[PDB]
Amino acid sequence: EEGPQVKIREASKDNVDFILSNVDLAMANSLRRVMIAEIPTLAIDSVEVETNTTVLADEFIAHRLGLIPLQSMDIEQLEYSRDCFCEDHCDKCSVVLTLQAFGESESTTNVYSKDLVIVSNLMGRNIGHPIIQDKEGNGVLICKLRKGQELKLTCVAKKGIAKEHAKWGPAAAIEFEYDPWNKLKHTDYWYEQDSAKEWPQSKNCEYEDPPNEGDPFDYKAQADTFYMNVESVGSIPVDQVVVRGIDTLQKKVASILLALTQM
Amino acid sequence: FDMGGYFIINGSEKVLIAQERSAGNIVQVFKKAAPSPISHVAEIRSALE
Amino acid sequence: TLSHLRRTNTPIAKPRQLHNTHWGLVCPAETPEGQACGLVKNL
Amino acid sequence: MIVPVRCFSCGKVVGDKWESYLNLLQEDELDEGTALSRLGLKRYCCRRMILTHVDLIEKFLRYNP
Amino acid sequence: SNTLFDDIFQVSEVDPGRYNKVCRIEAASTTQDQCKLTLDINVELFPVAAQDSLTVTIASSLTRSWRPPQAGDRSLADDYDYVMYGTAYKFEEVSKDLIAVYYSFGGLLMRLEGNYRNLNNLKQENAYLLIRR
Amino acid sequence: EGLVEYIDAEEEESILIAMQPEDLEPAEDVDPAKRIRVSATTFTHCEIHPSMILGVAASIIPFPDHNQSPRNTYQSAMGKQAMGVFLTNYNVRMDTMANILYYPQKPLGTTRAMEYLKFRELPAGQNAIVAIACYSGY
Amino acid sequence: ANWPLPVNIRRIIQNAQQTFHIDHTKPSDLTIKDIVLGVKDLQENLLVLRGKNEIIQNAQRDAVTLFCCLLRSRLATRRVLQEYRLTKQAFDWVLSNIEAQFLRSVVHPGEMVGVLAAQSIGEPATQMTLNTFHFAGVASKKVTSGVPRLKEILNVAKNMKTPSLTVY
Amino acid sequence: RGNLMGKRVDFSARTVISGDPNLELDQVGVPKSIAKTLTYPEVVTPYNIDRLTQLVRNGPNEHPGAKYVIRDSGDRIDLRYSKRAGDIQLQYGWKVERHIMDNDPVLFNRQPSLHKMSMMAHRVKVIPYSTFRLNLSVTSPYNADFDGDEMNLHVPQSEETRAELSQLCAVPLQIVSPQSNKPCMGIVQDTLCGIRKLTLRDTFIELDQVLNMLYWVPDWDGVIPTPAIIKPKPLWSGKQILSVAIPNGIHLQRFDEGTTLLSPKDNGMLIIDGQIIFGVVEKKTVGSSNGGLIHVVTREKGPQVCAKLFGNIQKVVNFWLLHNGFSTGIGDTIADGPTMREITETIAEAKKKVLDVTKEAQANLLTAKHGMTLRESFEDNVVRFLNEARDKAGRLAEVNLKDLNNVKQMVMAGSKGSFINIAQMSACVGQQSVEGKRIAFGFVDRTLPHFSKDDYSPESKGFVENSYLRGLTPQEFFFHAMGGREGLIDTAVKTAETGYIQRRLVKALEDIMVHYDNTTRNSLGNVIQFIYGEDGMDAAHIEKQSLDTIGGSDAAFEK
Amino acid sequence: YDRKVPSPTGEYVKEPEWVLETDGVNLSEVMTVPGIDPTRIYTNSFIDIMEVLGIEAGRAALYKEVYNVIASDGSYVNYRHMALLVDVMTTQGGLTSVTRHGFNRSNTGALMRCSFEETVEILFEAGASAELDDCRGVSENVILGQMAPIGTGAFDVMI
Amino acid sequence: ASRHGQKGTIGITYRREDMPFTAEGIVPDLIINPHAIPSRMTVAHLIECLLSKVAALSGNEGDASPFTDITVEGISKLLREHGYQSRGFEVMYNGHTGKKLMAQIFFGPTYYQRLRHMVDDKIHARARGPMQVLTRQPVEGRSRDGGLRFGEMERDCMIAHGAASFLKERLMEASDAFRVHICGICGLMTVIAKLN
Amino acid sequence: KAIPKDQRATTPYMTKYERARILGTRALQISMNAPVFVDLEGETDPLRIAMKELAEKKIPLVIRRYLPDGSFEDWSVEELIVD
Amino acid sequence: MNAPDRFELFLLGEGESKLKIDPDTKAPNAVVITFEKEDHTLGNLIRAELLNDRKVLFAAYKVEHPFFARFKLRIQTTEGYDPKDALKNACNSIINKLGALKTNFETEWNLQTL
RNA sequence: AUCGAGAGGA
Ligand SMILES: O=c1ccn([C@@H]2O[C@H](COP(=O)(O)OP(=O)(O)OP(=O)(O)O)[C@@H](O)[C@H]2O)c(=O)[nH]1
Ligand SMILES: [Mg+2]
Ligand SMILES: [Mg+2]
Ligand SMILES: [Zn+2]
Ligand SMILES: [Zn+2]
Repeated sequence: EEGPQVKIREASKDNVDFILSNVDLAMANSLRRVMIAEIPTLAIDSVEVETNTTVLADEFIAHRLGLIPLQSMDIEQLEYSRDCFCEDHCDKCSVVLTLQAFGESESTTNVYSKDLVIVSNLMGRNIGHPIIQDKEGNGVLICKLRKGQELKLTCVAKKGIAKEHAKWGPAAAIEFEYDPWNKLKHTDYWYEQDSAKEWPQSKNCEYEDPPNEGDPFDYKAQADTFYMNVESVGSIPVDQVVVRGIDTLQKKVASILLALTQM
Repeated sequence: FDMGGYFIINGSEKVLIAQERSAGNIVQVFKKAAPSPISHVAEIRSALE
Repeated sequence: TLSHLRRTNTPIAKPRQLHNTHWGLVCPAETPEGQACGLVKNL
Repeated sequence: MIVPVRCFSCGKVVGDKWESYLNLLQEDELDEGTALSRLGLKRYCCRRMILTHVDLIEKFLRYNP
Repeated sequence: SNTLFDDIFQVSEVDPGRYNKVCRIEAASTTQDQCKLTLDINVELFPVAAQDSLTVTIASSLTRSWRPPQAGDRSLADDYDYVMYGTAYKFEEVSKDLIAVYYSFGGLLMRLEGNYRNLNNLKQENAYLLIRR
Repeated sequence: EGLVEYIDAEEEESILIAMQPEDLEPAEDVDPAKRIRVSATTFTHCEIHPSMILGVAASIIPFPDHNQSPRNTYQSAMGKQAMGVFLTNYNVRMDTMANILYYPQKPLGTTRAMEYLKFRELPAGQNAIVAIACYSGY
Repeated sequence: ANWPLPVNIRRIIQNAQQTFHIDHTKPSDLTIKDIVLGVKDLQENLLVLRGKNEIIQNAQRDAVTLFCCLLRSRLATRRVLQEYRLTKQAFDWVLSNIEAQFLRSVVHPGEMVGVLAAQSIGEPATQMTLNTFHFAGVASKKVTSGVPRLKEILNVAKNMKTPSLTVY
Repeated sequence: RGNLMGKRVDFSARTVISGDPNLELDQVGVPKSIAKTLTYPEVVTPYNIDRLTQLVRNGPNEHPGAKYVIRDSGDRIDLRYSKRAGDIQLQYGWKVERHIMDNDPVLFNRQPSLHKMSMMAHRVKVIPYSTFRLNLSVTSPYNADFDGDEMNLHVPQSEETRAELSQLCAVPLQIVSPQSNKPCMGIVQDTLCGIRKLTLRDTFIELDQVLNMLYWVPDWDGVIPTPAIIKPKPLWSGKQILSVAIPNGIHLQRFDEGTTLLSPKDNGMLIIDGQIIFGVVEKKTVGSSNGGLIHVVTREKGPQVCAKLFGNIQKVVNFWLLHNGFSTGIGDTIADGPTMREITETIAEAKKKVLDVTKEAQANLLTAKHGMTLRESFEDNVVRFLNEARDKAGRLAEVNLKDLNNVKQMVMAGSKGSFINIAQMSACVGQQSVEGKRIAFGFVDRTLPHFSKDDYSPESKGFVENSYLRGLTPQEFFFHAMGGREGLIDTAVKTAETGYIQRRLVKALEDIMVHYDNTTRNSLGNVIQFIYGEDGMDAAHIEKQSLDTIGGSDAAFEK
Repeated sequence: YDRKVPSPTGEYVKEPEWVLETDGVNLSEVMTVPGIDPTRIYTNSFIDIMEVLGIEAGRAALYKEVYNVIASDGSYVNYRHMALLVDVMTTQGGLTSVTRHGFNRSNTGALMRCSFEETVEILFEAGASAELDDCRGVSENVILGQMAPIGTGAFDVMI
Repeated sequence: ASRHGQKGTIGITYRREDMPFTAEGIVPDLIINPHAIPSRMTVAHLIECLLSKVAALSGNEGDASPFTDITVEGISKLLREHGYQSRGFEVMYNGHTGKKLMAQIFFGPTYYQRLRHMVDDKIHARARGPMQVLTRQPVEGRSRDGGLRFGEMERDCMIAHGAASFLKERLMEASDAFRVHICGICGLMTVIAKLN
Repeated sequence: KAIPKDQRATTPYMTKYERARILGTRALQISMNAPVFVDLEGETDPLRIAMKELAEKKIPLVIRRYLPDGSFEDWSVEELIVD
Repeated sequence: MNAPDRFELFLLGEGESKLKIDPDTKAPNAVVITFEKEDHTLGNLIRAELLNDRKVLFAAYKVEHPFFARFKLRIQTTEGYDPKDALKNACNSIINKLGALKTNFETEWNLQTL
């Protein structure tokens, strides 16, 4: 193909490990730093507590709900609350939820996210299904109730990005590495006796050559070939995660050229 | 977990901090630079049980 | 809470000192810094 | 104070793994090292959000009101 | 704006003294007995062994702020590999005549001695150093 | 059963004590990185275990023996300004001011003495990720 | 040799020999009358106090005195024409500019020194205990010999701590 | 003493302080909500009304707003309150009590105020977040870390009062010390450790970063300097691009003990006209030292010049450090194998040679020195004998610290820490002492129950053979504590003595001011000195000058 | 001891000399001794050095002593200050204490003297001895709340 | 603060992106200067951070017990059989640039304490307002929105700069500026002021 | 009692304390719309205007320096060398 | 209490542009362009793609203060060839390589199982 | 609000 050459070696539903050949570094680092923050998601943002008799204080529970995983694939055909025209929230901007469990049982009544209820019309699109990964099928412990404790809820889930609060990050953990053997020598090693017996050999050494003993230092050779693994929380399956990076990147790489045509 | 010890007074808990003092009924020998009349003092603090 | 319940205040030659007979009875480092330091010690 | 949704450092979901934790630790008997690994926690940022956790709600639940 | 010196030299000592990149090089002059040389050479960038002979041309050209290349290709090198720009400072003496220079390539220093004197060695700001082969 | 006596400072005067109740008693090749220990053969009674020279706040310190002691003291004056969970009971206890950590955690390094100080059950901080580094200069 | 002295000639010397950078190895243009009947005239108009009556004019000299001894020692003809090789224009500068640097180094009448005469004085002692520590041992000095020796000093200490006699 | 010479005052703030590398020296990081509250009586002139009617409208909320407007007859007009707050016609000559704008004069102090240098005027940059923010190099004369030290701020009300701050108290005016005749502020910590890292002959940078650094210094004349290297790859030197902050017209000569005009070990410091020849910049040069750059650039036009300089040095060292990094590990206190062997035997002889001088007084004779008498005695003899077993090892563990060892760097630069800091951390923490004497006998004739009575040896009176890396032993531990304790003692108490010492010194000398005839006097007219400092000359303007008429030969004088 | 001495040849070469150290002060009769130099003799007792050698010796002794305390292990204060201190102590006649006893009597303004250590009893006699206050000192106008003749206060401004 | 007298406040908060990260992508919660390390001596803080790591990997709760047979060279043998380097260091990438940090960083878990004293509980400001009745001096402490004391020691530094009108101001127009009527002979406040 | 036009042995230099004060006294006058003399080059700070008014010695006010014994010495901002 | 609202990182305020244009007061044919509401994801990729163009004399940026998320860009170009064009023409180079990644990724993604 | 007590921060 044309420029950037992407070779995948291992991938799943939640882990995409790949190379990323023939790019300057300034892209690689801009990429992740869009994969981290600038991708949008949906997640709880207006909780209205009707009744809580849990030991857990009110905004504490409210808080946790933000963090809870929420299906966001069809998220692009959802307007922002700021960018929508209604009042507070609507069905073309916000997916509303509800949470009800009551202590009826003597022996520990658990709340889960499976016990979340879709209240607004979904327009029929795929958006706002709390994510279950749990072996059994009970996505994440929200709270615990005892013998006679109630929790009556009303959640409004909005669009947002990881700049505005780390809940909106379809992030997880971004693995990053270029140049396993220090041929570019961007970094100088702290050693006590040796470096090779005191620093570990990196996972990324099969398919990257050893520099040889009597070969003088390569001065002008540059940052090529970065070794990445991108993790998904689950709101966006892994494939779209990375695409949307590139996308939002371009999306605002464009939003300047356009505002430059405004001057 | 509350292992207690405090006296509950006026609806706030109060604690007793061990007061210290020089032990009694022991004979001790003191000096006492000389200029000054004296130069040596044998002292005993004395109280019953 | 623990370390307040076992506190030792002393009214007023070398009193603020950590002295040899303090060993394993009063805490060598548990003391309020400044103000009335070395006076008040925990068990 | 109730196992946290996800983990401050990475961000990976952790809430769903407390349940399977007790079960792996006690039901069929293993040591913690193997526990976090089968739960999928490889990064210690995220390994710690479970091992170090204490579930105080338990003793909050013992209360009548 | 003309080429200024050039002379053939030979390495007597290469002392990796508390530095990985940028060594110190001690060199004695070819033909001209009355001359000695000490210079800081970036050994990582340009390998120097013991008993290797070099080529040391000085010159002063080949406000104006520093452009990159743009090749063009405004001449000067290809057959001069190791290059460094710097400044002159205090000038020496030890016989009369001679006589010795002190150069400063942004820290990487130089000391050259010998009596041609010169007078086509100016006291001036300019100072390059071209080393080939 | 005559196995443990009680000793005050006065009686302490006329006694001999071993550290290290083993060290210090047996009969008479070695690791260089380990610490350096000195050595009488006329002991009266043993010390139980060193650490018990400390109080509460101190016995919270991991490796206080590797720490310049003035700091160990500072740590103690600050352990009492720590933030955690003072009692399970608070959520009905009416007392002026009270602080509770949103999500506490037990420490990862633990002085044995913690077990009796019930710390691993009522913690006061978080085992966060620490980067000792220069960066922004903030 | 090394002492607190106002107006750094040593630098005005390198400021001369790079501004008009002569530089060499090419000979000066000041007659012995230019250098000498120069310094000895600068020496008139450095001024610390001003007046017109005899006593002031003598307590004047008897305050400059030291400065001159240095001035005289670095603006000396051998030097001024061997190590540093100044020009008429550049010397007339070093001449104007010392004078100029000097009457700036005046203590301004207004200056509250009594206060400044502490705390300076009361600062380091305070902060060179109070530090206090760091850390462990020994740690004084300073401090223990020391600051209670200081106390003595300011009290008029009749009951002297350590009375030590040193004969030659 | 508490209500006439120590008044309570209006218009004042107080907060925790934090570091800002991108503030300028003469600046103060006032938090928004304080500047929402702190007023400055300003009268309305045809100069300011344009900015001023616009202020009233902005109200006591929108940052550049205002509260209160004072009228002619003397009526006070509240602005959060009142029903005419949404307009008001501004007449000439009315007070419009206003929030604080950026760049206003304010006296910013820290207790304990043990100086004049603790109380300095500053420039106002109103900032979000609730911290008082300040320059990292304005740290030393205040005495203030960000471990939560609480600082204070006052705001003038006359315009004449304003001047009085920015014309006397202004931070730049106080750069050089009229107390220690050397500049009290200098490059400190990250900026100080990295400057060193930058200037290593070894340290190179290139295009992609070079250019960015040029854009960092605000006074950049848009002139890339010519890279010291144009070989196979065009590089700049660390030294090189630093010169860009070094203003054109400044000159520096040093020579240390090993300095050849070659500087084989890159010693000393030669600067020419704001460009760097050779040396490595550290606490001696870029530091609050005597012959240091800061001293130089403050006496050579001018103060504010020097002031801007400070901020520039940082910005560039900061930007370099940022991308190159630095930390410190346990590995950095680890000493080489067959060398903590050569330290344990260095104790092993220094101990076994105390055992010599111990069997002497046990002999008894003796030859017990003349005075040095005694008992003083042999109890002084051992004190040095281990103070040497330590300070030898401390040097034995300096040669081990190869140039990567993260700790030595902060000592090679002098950022914080030193020899004793290294010694205790890697070798042994030494003989701790109480009241100058090695640990005093508490128990009768013995130091502890774990020892036998009568043991004048080191492991018994307070000597710790181990480092902090190895971990002390109980015996040792306890003593170290006792020692430590004596430090935290004079912290609250012996401090008082010195603090009191001052309260007299200050109250005694006080109104001793150089009158309008250079004669130093009191309130009575009693002369005290006839020409201040017996030369009528201000300390701030003095330097360590070398009278080379004293030393040398009679014949070296002649030629 | 070691001592720098002008060698007849020109240079300063180190002259190592025996010197004696003594726990005791009896200057009066010790300098009269046959064998010792009574030009260089020096006790650390500046109180007796004053009664023996006149006031001007004292002046330089009290300085030298403050110096040997401050400027020992590195520390540096520029002459002017230590000097200035020393001087204030010295001029009243004898040695004047830096305490309430000494300078807090020295005929100065009352209110200023009131703002130190002894307080009431100072005003009491001020009210008794019918004391008139100069009003020229720092503390005087701080109490009276005025621009005191200080720095910006020395001069008055006219037209 | 950490468990070792390691007090120092937040100086900024950088989002996970502007944050330096690792070869696996570990973001630090916490960044201290290696400058409050030697000053300062606290070699334990280091070792805690070295042990706490292993513990978080091996699963096993570590024994940070005081006078015991546990060595830096004993932890290092373990952290070395766990795929990291023996003394805690890790290769790190600058978040602003994805360029490797030229120096390795010391990285891992250290149990940290949050002490009381939060700016928002300390931050205080007053400019005029409620004053006493005894002195007409501003009242004490933030609790009654009062001022700050411009104490004796403060007064001293001022004279030091000779700021003369500034000590009329900070002790008149910001404390008391009361106004009475004196008699031209019997200089005492007795005169009856019938005004206006 | 007043020292005449001659016999003037003060420092003929503006003490920083004279500076701050004269700048201050004027910075009052400027701030309270009283006549301004120099060509105000588009600056509006009563502090910075006086700073120019001192460059071009146009300030009417005379410092009266007092001497311990009482009798005084004049000198105006026009007579005084600013530095 | 003084923490500035979280959205002040992309929400442009009132009377505020997303690009500002002033020339450099010192070096000719050079411009400082002020981006607003942005970090070095756009501050970095933009400079290091301004370097490939040989027609461009200078290129740099600086995060002015971690407090307000906005970087300034300084650019200098060859006589007569506009800087604004230098940028415009450099941005599309990014886009092109980006829309390259989208295609290349999916082409390889589709061929993976799980 | 006043007087008095303690605890903690730099
Ligand atoms: O009782 C005290 C103690 C301390 N202080 C003041 O606070 C400072 C205490 O010390 P700091 O906290 O300022 O720095 P440090 O390095 O000496 O101690 P740590 O940061 O490790 O905690 C001292 O430097 C002094 O200025 C007091 O005013 N009074
Ligand atoms: Mg601190
Ligand atoms: Mg502090
Ligand atoms: Zn809507
Ligand atoms: Zn994590």
